[PDB]
Amino acid sequence: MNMFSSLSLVTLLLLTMPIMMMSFNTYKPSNYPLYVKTAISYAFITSMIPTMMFIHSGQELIISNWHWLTIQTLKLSLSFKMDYFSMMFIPVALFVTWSIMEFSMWYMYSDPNINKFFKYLLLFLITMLILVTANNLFQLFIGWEGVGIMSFLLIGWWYGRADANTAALQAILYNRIGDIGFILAMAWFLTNLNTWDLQQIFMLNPSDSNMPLIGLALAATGKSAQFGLHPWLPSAMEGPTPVSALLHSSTMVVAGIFLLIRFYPLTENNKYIQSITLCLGAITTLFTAMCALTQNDIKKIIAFSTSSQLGLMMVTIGINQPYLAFLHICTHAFFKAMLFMCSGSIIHSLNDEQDIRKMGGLFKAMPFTTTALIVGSLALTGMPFLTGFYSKDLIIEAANTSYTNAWALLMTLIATSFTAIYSTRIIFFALLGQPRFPTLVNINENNPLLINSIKRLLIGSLFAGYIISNNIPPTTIPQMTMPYYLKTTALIVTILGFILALEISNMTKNLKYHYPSNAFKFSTLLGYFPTIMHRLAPYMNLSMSQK
Amino acid sequence: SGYTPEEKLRLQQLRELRRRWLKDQELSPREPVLPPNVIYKTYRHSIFAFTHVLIPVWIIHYYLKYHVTTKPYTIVEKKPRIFPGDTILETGEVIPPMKEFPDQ
Amino acid sequence: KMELPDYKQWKIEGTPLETVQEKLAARGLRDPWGRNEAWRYMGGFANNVSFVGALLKGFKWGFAAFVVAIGAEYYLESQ
Amino acid sequence: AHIEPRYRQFPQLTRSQVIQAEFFSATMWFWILWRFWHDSDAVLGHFPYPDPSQWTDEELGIPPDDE
Amino acid sequence: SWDKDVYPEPPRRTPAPSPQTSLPNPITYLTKAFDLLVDRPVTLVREFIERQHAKNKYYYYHREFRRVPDITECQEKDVLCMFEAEMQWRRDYKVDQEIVNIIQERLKACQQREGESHRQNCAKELEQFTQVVKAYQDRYHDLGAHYSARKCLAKQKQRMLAERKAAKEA
Amino acid sequence: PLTLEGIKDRVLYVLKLYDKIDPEKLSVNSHFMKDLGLDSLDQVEIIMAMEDEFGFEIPDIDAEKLMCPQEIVDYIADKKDVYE
Amino acid sequence: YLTHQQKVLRLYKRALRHLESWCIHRDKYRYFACLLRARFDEHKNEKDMVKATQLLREAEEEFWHGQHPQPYIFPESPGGTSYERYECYKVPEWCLDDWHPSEKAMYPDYFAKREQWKKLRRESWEREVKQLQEETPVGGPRTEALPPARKQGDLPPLWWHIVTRPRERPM
Amino acid sequence: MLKYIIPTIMLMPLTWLSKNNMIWVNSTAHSLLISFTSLLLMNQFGDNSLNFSLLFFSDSLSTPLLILTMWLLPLMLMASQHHLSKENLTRKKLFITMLISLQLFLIMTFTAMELILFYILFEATLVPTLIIITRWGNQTERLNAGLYFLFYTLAGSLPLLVALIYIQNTVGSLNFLMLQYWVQPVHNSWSNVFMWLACMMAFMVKMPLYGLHLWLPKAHVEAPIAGSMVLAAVLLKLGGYGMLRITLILNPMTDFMAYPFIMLSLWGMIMTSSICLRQTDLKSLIAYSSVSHMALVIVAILIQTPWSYMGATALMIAHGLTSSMLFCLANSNYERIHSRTMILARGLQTLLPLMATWWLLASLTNLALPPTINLIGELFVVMSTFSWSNITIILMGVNMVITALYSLYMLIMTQRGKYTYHINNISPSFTRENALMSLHILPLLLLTLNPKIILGPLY
Ligand SMILES: CCCCCCCCCCCCO[C@@H]1O[C@H](CO)[C@@H](O[C@H]2O[C@H](CO)[C@@H](O)[C@H](O)[C@H]2O)[C@H](O)[C@H]1O
Ligand SMILES: CCCCCCCCCCCCO[C@@H]1O[C@H](CO)[C@@H](O[C@H]2O[C@H](CO)[C@@H](O)[C@H](O)[C@H]2O)[C@H](O)[C@H]1O
Repeated sequence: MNMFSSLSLVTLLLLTMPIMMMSFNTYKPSNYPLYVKTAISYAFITSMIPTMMFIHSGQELIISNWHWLTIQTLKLSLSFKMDYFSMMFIPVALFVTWSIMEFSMWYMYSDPNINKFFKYLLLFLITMLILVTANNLFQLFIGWEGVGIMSFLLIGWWYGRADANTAALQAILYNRIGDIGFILAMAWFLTNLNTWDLQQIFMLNPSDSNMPLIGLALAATGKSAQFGLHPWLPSAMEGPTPVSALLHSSTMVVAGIFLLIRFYPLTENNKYIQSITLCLGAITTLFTAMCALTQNDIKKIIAFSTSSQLGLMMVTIGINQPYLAFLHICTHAFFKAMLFMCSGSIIHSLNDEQDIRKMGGLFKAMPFTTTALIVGSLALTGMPFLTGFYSKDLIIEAANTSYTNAWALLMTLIATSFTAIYSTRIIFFALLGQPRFPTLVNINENNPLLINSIKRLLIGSLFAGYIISNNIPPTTIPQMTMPYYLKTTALIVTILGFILALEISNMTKNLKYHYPSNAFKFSTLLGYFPTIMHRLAPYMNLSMSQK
Repeated sequence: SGYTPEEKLRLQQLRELRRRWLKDQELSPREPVLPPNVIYKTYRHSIFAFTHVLIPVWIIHYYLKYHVTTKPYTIVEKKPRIFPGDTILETGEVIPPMKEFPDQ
Repeated sequence: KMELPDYKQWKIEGTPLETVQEKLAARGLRDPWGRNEAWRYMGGFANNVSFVGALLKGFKWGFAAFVVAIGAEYYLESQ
Repeated sequence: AHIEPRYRQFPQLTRSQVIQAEFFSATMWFWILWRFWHDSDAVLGHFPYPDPSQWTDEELGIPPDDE
Repeated sequence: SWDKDVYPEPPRRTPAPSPQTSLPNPITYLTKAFDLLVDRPVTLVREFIERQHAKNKYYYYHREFRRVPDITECQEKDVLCMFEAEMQWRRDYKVDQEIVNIIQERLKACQQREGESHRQNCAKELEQFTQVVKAYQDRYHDLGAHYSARKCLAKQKQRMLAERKAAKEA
Repeated sequence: PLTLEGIKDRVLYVLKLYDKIDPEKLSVNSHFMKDLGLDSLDQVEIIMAMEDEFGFEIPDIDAEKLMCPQEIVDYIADKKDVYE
Repeated sequence: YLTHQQKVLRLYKRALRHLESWCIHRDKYRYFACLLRARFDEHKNEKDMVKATQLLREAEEEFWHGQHPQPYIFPESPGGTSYERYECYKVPEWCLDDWHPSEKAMYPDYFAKREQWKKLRRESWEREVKQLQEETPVGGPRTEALPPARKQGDLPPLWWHIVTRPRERPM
Repeated sequence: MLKYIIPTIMLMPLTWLSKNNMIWVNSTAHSLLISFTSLLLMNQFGDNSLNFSLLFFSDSLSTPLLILTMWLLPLMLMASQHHLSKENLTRKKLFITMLISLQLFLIMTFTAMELILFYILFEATLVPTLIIITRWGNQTERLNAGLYFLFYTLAGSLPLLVALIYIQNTVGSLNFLMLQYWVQPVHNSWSNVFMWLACMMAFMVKMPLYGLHLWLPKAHVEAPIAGSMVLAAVLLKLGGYGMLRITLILNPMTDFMAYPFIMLSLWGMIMTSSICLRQTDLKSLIAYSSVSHMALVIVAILIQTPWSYMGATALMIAHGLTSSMLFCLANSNYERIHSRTMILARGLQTLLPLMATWWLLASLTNLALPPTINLIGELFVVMSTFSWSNITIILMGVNMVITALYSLYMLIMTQRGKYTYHINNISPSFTRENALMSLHILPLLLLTLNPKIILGPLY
C-alpha cells in the first residue's frame, strides 16, 4: 500500500509537471511537445504498476490525503478512488493519449501555437483523470466541467473561423443542460443523505433513487451525447483531428458512461432507471448509425460511429451489465482513436480534404494507413478475437438473454448491422476504386511519428481486448448457455451488413441516374434535428430577450 | 464577357506591386540577428526519470508515510481476500478447506 | 523545377472512360474531357483490389504463419 | 523531401512502409486463425442447449393426467 | 498515531503468499526496488529531521472550557448570563458537528474496508450513524441561519410537549 | 509550393487535354472565344477544370472574365501568393 | 441584377457541380455531364426571350428538386471545412509599427525595406486622391470600380491594403 | 478599527502633500500597505465575534468585505490614472480624495455596532459615489435621474430610517449584539408588514432586486472605470450586507413576506441572463450580469439557512472580484477604441494575446467553473434552495446554462473571429493593465485553496 499509493499519485503528479514547468523552469520551447509526450509515456509506465498489483490480489485503496473544507457535518477532502475502474482505465487512456500526442507531433507540425496545443491536450487529459479517480461528487464535478471547458478551447482551436466558434459554444450549451442533472444528483444526495462521498452513498443505498438517478442519466445524456443532446458531438469535428481522436475515445464522451458505471450499486436495484437508459441508449445507437450511412465527410462518419457505440454502451448500462459497459469503453478507445488517426493521415496527404467523394484509390498509395484502417474497421464491427469482439460480442449475448424491452433489443441489433454498412462505406470510397483527388500527388505516410503512433494502437486493437479480458476478475456470472441463433446473432447481422453494403456501394457505379428519397434526405440531414432545433430554439430565446 | 481594358491595366499594375511586396517578405541570410548515441538517449531518459519520477516519488512517499497515513482513515485499504486453505500472516491462522465437492 | 509527364500518354482507350464514350456516341454526343480523367485509370492506379481483397490483405502470410505455428504446436505434443 | 511529389501518377513508395503494412496485416490474420483454432467455442457456443420437449414427465415430476 | 478507540479498525488479516508458478513475481521484485530506492532514502531524511525535533521539545495544549449555566437558567433579557450560555451552546454545536463527522468517517472507512461484504459487515457502523444523525437532527435541524440557544430550547420544548401529549394518548 | 511557371504549365496542360482545342493553336495569350472559337458554355467547363486542377473555387463573378490561359494563370497566382 | 446570359451559365456550373456530387465516380460523372450539356445545347439558339426565360425558370425548379442535400464544397470555399481556417494567423501589417526597437533589431533588412514602402505610400497618397476626384463625376461614384494609374510614376489609386494584404498562409 | 480608520484618513494629507508627479505612486503604495494590515482582521473565533469597542466590531461576514474594500482602493487608483492623466493636478487630488473618503465610509459602514450608525454611513457613501460618477462620468446624462432619487429615497432610505427609529423605541437599542439576545418574534399585522418592507426595500434597491434594477445598467454606462469597480464590487454588497444583518429581527414574518421577492429573484435571474445575450454594450452586458448574480444572493438571504448564508457570503466576494475584473477588461479595450460597443472590435486575441488570457479567466470565473469560489458560492445557494423546494433546481439549472452562453458569447465576440480592418491603433497591453488584471484574478483563484475565510459566520 506504500508502493501502491505512492505510484498511484506520482502518475497524476507527473502529468502536471509539464504544466508547472511552463513557468519558465529550464523551459525548452524548442521541443515542448516532445517533453509532453515523454511525460505521458512515463506516466503510462508508472500507472501500470498499481494495475499489476490490482490484477494480482485485487488490491484497492482510497486516498483522502488533503482536508479541504468542512461545512458543518459535510467534510470535503481531496480523495482518490483507486479501484477496478481507475486501475484499468488509466493505463488505457495514457496509452491512447501517448499515441495521439506522438501523432500530433507530426499532424500539428506547422501550427505556430504547437506548444499551446500540447498544453491543452495535457490539461484535457488531467481533467479526465480527476474525473475517473474522483471519490466524492464535488471532486468529480471539477473534472466533469474541466473536460467541458477544454473541449470548448480545443474545438474552437481555429478561432478565426465562425463555424469553429459556433461548434465550441454548441458543445458547452448541450453539456450544461446535462449538468442540470449533475447538480440535481448532488442536491439530492446532500439532502436525502448527508454526503457527496461515494462510500457513504453506497453504504446507505437508498431505494427511492429515481430522482438522483434521473439526474445522473441526464448528466450522462449530454456528456456522452445520447439522443436529445446529441448534435454537438458531430459538430465537434471543427476541431483539429488530434482533438477529435482524444475527444472520441480516452476523454470527454465516455465520461457520461463512466458516471453511470460508478453508480451501478444504485442502478442495480432500480428497474425503472434501467428501462430508461436501455431505451435511451437503443434509439441513440440506431439513430446515429442511420445518420452515418449517408455522410460524406470522413470525420463526420467516425463522429457518428462514436455516438452509435456510446449508445450501445448506454444499452449495456440499461441491461444491468455495468462491467461490460466498462470493458467496451476500454476496448473502444483503441480502435476508435486509431480510425481518427487514419483519417487524419488521409486528410493530411490530400491537402485538408475530408470528403470521401474526393478520395479513392488509396489502398496501395497508403499501405500502412490502409492496414490500420482495415484492422480498425474490423475491430469496430466485432470481427472475432480482435479488440472489439471481447466486449461487443458479450454485450449482444447478454442483451439477447436478458428480461429486456423487445423494441430496444431489435433496435440494438439493427444498429449492429448498420455498423458494418458505414464501416464498409469508408473503406469502399476512401481506399477502393480509382483516385478522385487532385492531380498533384503529395501522398506520403513515411514519417516515424505517424508510423510509430499508429503502430502502437494497431497492436492494441489486436491484443488489448484479449489481454484485458483475461486479467480482469469476474464480477458477474456470464451467461453462457443459450440457443445457437442467439449466440451467433451479432456475427450474423454483422455479416449481412457487409453483404448488404457491397450491393449498395456497387450500384453507385452503374450509369443510372439516382433519385433522391425521403429516407436518404432524412439520413443525410441528420433527421433534421439540427436544422429545426438549432434554428428554432435560438430564435425563440434570442427574440424573447430583446422584448 | 471579359476584362475591360482598364480592368486589365489596373490588375497588371497591382500585380507588379503585390509581387514585389511578397518578395520583400523574404528573410535576409543573417536575419534573424539574434543577441548573444545510445548513451545520449539514455542520459536524456535517465535524467528524465530522476527529475520526473524519482524526486516526485521521494516527495510523495515522504508525504504519505509521515503526514497522511499518520492521520486516521486517510488511506483506507480494501481488506485482502481470504480464500479457504490460506494462512494468515498476522496470526499464523490456517483457514480450513471447503467441503468435498460432489463429482462433476 | 517540376517535370510534367508528357500529355500525349493520356488516352481513354482501355479504361471505363472508353465505355462512357461508346455509350455517348450512341446518343450522338461526345465527351471532350475524357483524357483529362484518363490518368486516374492508368499505371499504378489502373488496377485496385476489391472489397474482399482489401479485407484479405495479409491473409496468405497469416495462414502460412498459422500452419507452422499449429504444426509446431502438435510436434510439441507427440514428444 | 525524401519523397518527391508526382503529377498524375502513382506516388513513390518506400520498402519500409510496404513491409510493415504486410507484417501487421499478416499478424492480424494469424491472430484470428490462431484464436479461432483454440477458442472456437467463443463464436459457436460453449455448452449444449437442451431441448425441453425431450425431458420426460418423470424427471420433471409431472403427475399422471389422472392423479 | 491517533486514538484507536475513537477511530477503530479491526485486526488486519493478510494471507501468506502461496505462489504456484515458476515465473518470478514482478511485483515482489518492484517491491524490493521500492524498499531500496524510495523507502530507505526517505527514512534517512526523516530520521535526521526527527533528530533535530528531539533537540527542541516544546508542548501545546488542548483548551479546556469550564462549564457555565445554560440558557435555561438565564434570566430573560439578562445579556450577561445569556452571553456566556450562548457562547457555550455555540461551542457545543461546533463540537457536535465534529462528532457526526467522526461517525460518518467510520461508516465510510467501513464500506471501503469490507469491499463486497460491506452491507453485512458494516451494519453496526450504519446503526450508530443512524442514531447520531437522529440525535443531531433533533437538536439543531430547522433552526435557521439565525440560530441560537433560545431557538434550540424553543424547538426542544415543542418536542417535549408533543412527547408528553402522546403519552396521555397512550 | 507553386511557381509562376508551374501554374502556367499545369494550366496549359489541362487545356491540351481538352478535345475542343488544337494543341498547336494554343498559347498563353490564346483568347478562348476570339482565337479558339469556343462558346461561353465551354468557358464554364474550362474554369471548372481549373478548379479541379488546383483544388479551389473561382467564384462565378471572377470566372466569367478569364478568357485566356494567361488570365487564368494570373488569377491563380494572385490567390495563392505566388510571386516568382 | 445579372443578365439572362449570366443566369444560365451560373445554372450550368451549379448543375454540373451537383451532378458531380451525385455521380462521385469520374466516368459516371463524365457520362451525365455530356447529357446535361446536350440539354443546354438543345436550346442554345432560341430567340424568343419569353420562351428563353420560361426555359430558365423551369430549369431552376428542376435543379432545386434534383439538388444534392450535401454537395461537395472545396475545402477553402465558403462553407467548406478549411474556410477561414487561417484567419487567426493573419496579422495586419500596421502591427509591426508597435514592435519594440529590440524586436526590430532582429530584422534590420526587412524593416529597412518596410520604410521604403511606407515612403512610397506617403508620396503617392496626394496624387491618388486627386486622380479619383478629377475622374469622379458630380454626385459621387456610380460603381465600385477603380481606375488604373494613368501616368508613368503614378500608382493605381487605393492600392496599399490590396498590395500589403496578409498572405493566405501567413504561418 | 482605528488602526484602519486613521491610516485611511492619512491618505488625504499624503495625497495633497506629495510632489506633483508622485500622487499616483504615493497613494497606491500606502493604500496597498493598509490592505496588507487588513489581514489582521482574520483573528476570528468560532463562537464570539471580534468586538473592538462600543462602536465597531468585526465578524466573519464583515471581515472579508472589509478586506475586499481595502484591496480595491489601490486597484482603482491603478485603473484610473491613465484617463485622468490629462486632468489638471488639483482635480487629480480631488478625484483621489473622493476615493479615499469612499473607503473611509465603507470600512466604518461594515463594522458599525449600532444600526443607526450603519444607516448614516450607508447613506454617506452615496455622496462620494455620485460625485465621482457625475463629475468624472462620460456624458451629461444624470445618473441620479430624478425618478431614481425620488423612488429610492421615498421607498427606501426614508422608510428604513423610520423603521430603525421605531425599533429602538420598542427594543430600547439598535446595537447588533443586543439585538441578538433581545430579539422578539414579529407577529402577523398590517403594521408589521410595513415594518418588514421598510426594513428591506432600501437594501433591495441597492442589490438590486429584479424590477428595481434599471438604474444599475444606466450607472455603469456613465461611470468612470473606478466608479464601476467600486459600484459593482462593494456598493451592491452594502445592500446584501444590510439584509444579512437586519433579517435577524424580522422572523418569522420572512416566512411568507419573502415569497414575492424570491419569485422576482428566481424569475429575474433568468430574464436578466437572457438579456445579456442581446446586449450591444459591454458595460451594460456586465451590468445585467451583476443583476443575475445578485438575484442568487437575494434568494439565499431570504430562505435563510446555514448553507445559503455561507453561499451568499462566498457569492458576494466572488462576484466582487469577477465583475470588477470584467469592467477593467472592458475598459482597457475602451481606452483604445473609445467605444463601449461590443461588436466594434473583434478578433482581439490576434492582436493582444496575453490580454485574451485574462479575458478567458475572467469568463471562466463568471460562469462559475469548479472549483473557483464563484461556483462554491453558487453551488451552496443551489444546494440550499433545492431543499427549500425541489422545483427550483429547474430554474437554477437553466440559469447555469444561460450564464455559460453569454459569458462565452462575450469572449467569442470580442476576442475571436476576424479582427476589424480599419481599427489600427490597438497598441500592446501596458504593464499597468496586465498587472491590474492579475491583481484581480490571482487572489480570486488563491481563495480556492482556503475558501473558509470567505464563507461568513455560518461556517
Ligand atoms: C510537487 C513537487 C514536485 C517537485 C519537482 C522538482 C522539479 C524537478 C525538475 C527539474 C528538471 C526539469 O526539467 C524540465 O523538464 C525536461 C527535463 O528533461 C526538460 O525538457 C527536456 O527533455 C525533453 C524530452 O525529454 C525535450 O523535449 C526538451 O527539449 C528538453 O529540454 C525541460 O526543458 C525542463 O524545463
Ligand atoms: C515564512 C517566515 C515567517 C517568519 C515569522 C514566523 C517564524 C517564527 C518562528 C518562531 C517559533 C518559536 O517557537 C518557540 O520555539 C521555542 C523552542 O525552544 C519554544 O521555547 C520554549 O519551549 C521549551 C519549553 O517551553 C524549551 O525548549 C524552551 O526553553 C522554551 O523557551 C517556544 O515555546 C516556542 O513558542
